[PDB]
Amino acid sequence: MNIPALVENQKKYFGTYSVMAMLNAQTVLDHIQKVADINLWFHPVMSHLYNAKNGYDKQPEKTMFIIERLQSYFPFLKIMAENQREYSNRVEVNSNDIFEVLKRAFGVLKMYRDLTNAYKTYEEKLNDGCEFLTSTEQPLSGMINNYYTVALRNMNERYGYKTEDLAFIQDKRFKFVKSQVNTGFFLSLQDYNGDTQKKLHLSGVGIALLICLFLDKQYINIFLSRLPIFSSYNAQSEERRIIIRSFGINSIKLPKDRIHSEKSNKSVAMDMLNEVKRCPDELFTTLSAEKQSRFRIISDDHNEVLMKRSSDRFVPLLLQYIDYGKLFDHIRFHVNMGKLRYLLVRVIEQPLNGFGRLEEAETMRKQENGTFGNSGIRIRDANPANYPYIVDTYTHYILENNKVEMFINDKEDSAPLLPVIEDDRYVVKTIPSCRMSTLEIPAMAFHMFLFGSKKTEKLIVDVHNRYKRLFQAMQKEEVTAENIASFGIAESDLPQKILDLISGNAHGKDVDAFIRLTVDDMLTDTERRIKRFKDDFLAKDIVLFQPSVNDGENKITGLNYRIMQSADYEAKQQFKLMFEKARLEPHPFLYKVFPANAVEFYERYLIERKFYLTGLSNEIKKGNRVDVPFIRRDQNKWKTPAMKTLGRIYSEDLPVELPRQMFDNEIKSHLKSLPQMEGIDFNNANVTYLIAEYMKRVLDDDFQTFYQWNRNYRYMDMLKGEYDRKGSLQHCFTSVEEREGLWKERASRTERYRKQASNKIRSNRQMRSSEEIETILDKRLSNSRNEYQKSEKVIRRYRVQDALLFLLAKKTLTELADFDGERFKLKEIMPDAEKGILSEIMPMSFTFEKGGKKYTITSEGMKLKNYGDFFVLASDKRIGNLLELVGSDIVSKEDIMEEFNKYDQCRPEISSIVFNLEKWAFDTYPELSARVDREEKVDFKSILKILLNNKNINKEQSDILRKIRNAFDANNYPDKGVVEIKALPEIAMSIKKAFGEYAIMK
RNA sequence: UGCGGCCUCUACUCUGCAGUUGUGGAAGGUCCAGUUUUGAGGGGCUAUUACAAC
RNA sequence: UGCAGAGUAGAGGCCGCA
Ligand SMILES: [Mg+2]
Repeated sequence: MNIPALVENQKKYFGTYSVMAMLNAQTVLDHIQKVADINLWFHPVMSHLYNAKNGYDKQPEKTMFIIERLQSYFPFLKIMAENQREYSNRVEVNSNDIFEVLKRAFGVLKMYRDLTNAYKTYEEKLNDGCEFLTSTEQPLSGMINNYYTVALRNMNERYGYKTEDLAFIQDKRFKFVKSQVNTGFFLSLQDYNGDTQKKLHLSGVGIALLICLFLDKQYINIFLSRLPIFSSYNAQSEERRIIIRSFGINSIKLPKDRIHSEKSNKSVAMDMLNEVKRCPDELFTTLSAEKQSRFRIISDDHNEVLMKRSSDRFVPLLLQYIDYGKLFDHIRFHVNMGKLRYLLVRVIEQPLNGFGRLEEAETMRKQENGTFGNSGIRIRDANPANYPYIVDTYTHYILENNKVEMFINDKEDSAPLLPVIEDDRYVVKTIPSCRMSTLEIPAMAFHMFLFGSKKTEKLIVDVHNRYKRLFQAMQKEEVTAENIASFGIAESDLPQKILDLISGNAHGKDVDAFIRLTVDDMLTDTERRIKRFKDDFLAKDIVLFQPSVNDGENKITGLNYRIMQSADYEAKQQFKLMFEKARLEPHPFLYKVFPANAVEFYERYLIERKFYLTGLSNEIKKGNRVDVPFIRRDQNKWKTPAMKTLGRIYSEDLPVELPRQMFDNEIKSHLKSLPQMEGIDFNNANVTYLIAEYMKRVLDDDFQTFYQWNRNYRYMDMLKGEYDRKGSLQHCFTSVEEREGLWKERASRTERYRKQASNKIRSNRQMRSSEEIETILDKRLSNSRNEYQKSEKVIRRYRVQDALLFLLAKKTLTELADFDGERFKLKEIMPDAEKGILSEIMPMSFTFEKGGKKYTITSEGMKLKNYGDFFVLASDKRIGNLLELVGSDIVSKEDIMEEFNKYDQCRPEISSIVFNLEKWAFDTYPELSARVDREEKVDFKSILKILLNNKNINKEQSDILRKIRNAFDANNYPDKGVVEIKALPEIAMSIKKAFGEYAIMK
């Protein structure tokens, strides 16, 4: 078999990127080894899989972890492993599949790495009909070809390509006989490669595709651009972009190294502006492919970026804005600062929660001595000596369940509140002063913008102090219908139990009703499950029915729960014994069950459950009170609330739940005073409405234009009632005005929809009752309607959130850079903005910490839209070693980007210099030709040795050549002192020049 | 070779759920509707945030 | 990470028709 001509003609590029490919693979395998505490197919992680399929599994938990992460870091492995299963019958992918795919991929990658990085070696593996070809290479070519079929299908989903745009590939890959691979196709992944046996091998394009599975997207683009693989399509063609996208769609995801940026007022401003240019995710799903495409932008460094919001970062951004701005004197937000682990066999975790400004808390979290706060306990990064320790995590705000928790300090400039640790075991936390809904944060921001943060803060603190005064009075039993108004809290902001208590209507929930209802519901479900079966459930239910004693200390604990859920005469005994050991105050029915298999056990469990619940129902029907179940009459839920007891729980035990519409009255009073707001009826004006009116009437602004684009919703499809030829519902894209009108007419339109839809269901014989169909449609319309309504409500919220970020960011930058804003407007903001604030040029400075060092990257002038460049540079593996060479931790952004592009151009030229050196050595010394012919491994290292001994090179020169060559293979810079260098951006160029000169002979 | 129906398998996207006990439904989630394109309001349901103890 | 539903795309088997 001959090496493909593409490979032979582009050897320097295949050489470079094959090396990069194999290093990237090792990196992933190494990472998995570390995290899971245990010739790349002999790697510990790969050995594990090899043995996992064959022998009895000693840790299935580890096997399954390895298989899950391998598929995370190598996304193509999902497709190839699924094809390997089918190839082989079991339903699911097994360690053998994963092992076989990767053994072959690695084997062929290694082969081509060796051929392309060596002037001459005699490769036995290329001999026609050999073991390597028959067992590894030829199977892989077929696998790769089948992989690509699916990759092209994924292109439709990922980038919204249509059949017409992919047909230039999809229609021409295979040729029909009676089916066959069209080896004449320009992008054919298989060829005969002059094999006399006439078996399909990987083609050159095939080898390029294999390599690109193991590259980053940036390097896929650099690599493929140097190959003539695009027939006649030109640099700017859509076809070229399709080809390149197809070669990256499922490529390696590398584990990313830790970065910690220093934040500032300016940085937070810029984080907010770069957030508002992105599409909200709830909006993006509703948009046509055309308009979704408008968020796919090309960066400065010619990289495609999807400008879409991962998540709603409005609230954290606002908290950073307040902290770094030092805008609240007394309020501090709830931060987590890691976890305490102690050994006490299980390990127990406790979160290290506290309150302070994110910066100040972070300064306290990690001492110079590497201990936490004032604790003494080591921050790490079955041995009792290793415990206790604290998991290393950067201070972040706690934001769960749509809440923001706070602590109110009496005095200004208070220190961070970190938890005390006791007995190296207990983390003594603080109940937050109060808790606010994340939905309240827009109005707070608006209040802050209109009045100032200090006035905003005074209002939060005053509201908090009113609730406290109320709860104190409850504890003295001094709250009446007569005096409730004096506490200054509106009825709609008081708990219902207080309102019940003052009205003389205090009651618990009715236990008897609840038990009667629960028993009936559960009996019905039991029969549903019995029927479904004849036609973690069990672990949850077994514990549900386990009686509690001694504050619940008797019930099944975490580890034993996991074992129970996961869990021949002896085998039967063993299974029964488990429930004896778990002491199942007994489970009410389980003992009746006691068999041969899980399936028998589930059936018997359900029958016995049915008999138990029937008994209970029958006793309820006799009017009897029963008590056996998991409902517990002594819980306060079921008792009447008392003023004094509830007063104490509200004051001492819980945070104050702050009300919604805290800031409304003050916002409205302000706006009423402005003459621009003269028209507005403030009796029908919510804060979402008023934000929009403010920016249109006071600021001559409007929301981003992408909130006006047409949107798709299934429910609106159903209401529009338009069908294709075959009779499927059409996907409409409506305007808001259209949907307003459909919604008004939803009753009529739903009637029509159901009539037609029912008729279409009846066509199928499998489904044949009438009421069966009515239920199917009921659920169809409810679910769809609910999805639509929620989506539209949330998008409206994103609009005003963006208004607020824009306003705050603009305020920061106006005062800071001394730039000329005032003219800038949210309506101008767009993902690729060519005008307005995002296009303004400003000096910038980005400071970050990586691998225990602290660096700064500057710009004397930079468009605000490009602020994301800094993270791309900081993330780069080379940044560390490069700045070691520069001899400064402070550097220009432009210089580093130029350096990195020049490095990228030098790397293949290094490969070429090596090649020509090896060639010289082979031409001079004929001993090596013999060593090749008798199949002996010659390396660069070997050639250097011959050059050294026969006095062509000296040790110094040998060491330099070796070290530079190694640095480039690593995709990194060499250590300081190896070679004399120039300044940025010519460091890589100067290293290349040295290598070139040290590779000339004596 | 084209078209229609039925069955099986695979992929992608979107929505819902996950130690024990206690406390808490002014908040959050969800459901209903002659409600909202103004996270506003009404009615039902529900321990989700947190903290203590194991 | 395990489980359920809906929409979309693709492949295989069977039948009828041109
Ligand atoms: Mg309200």
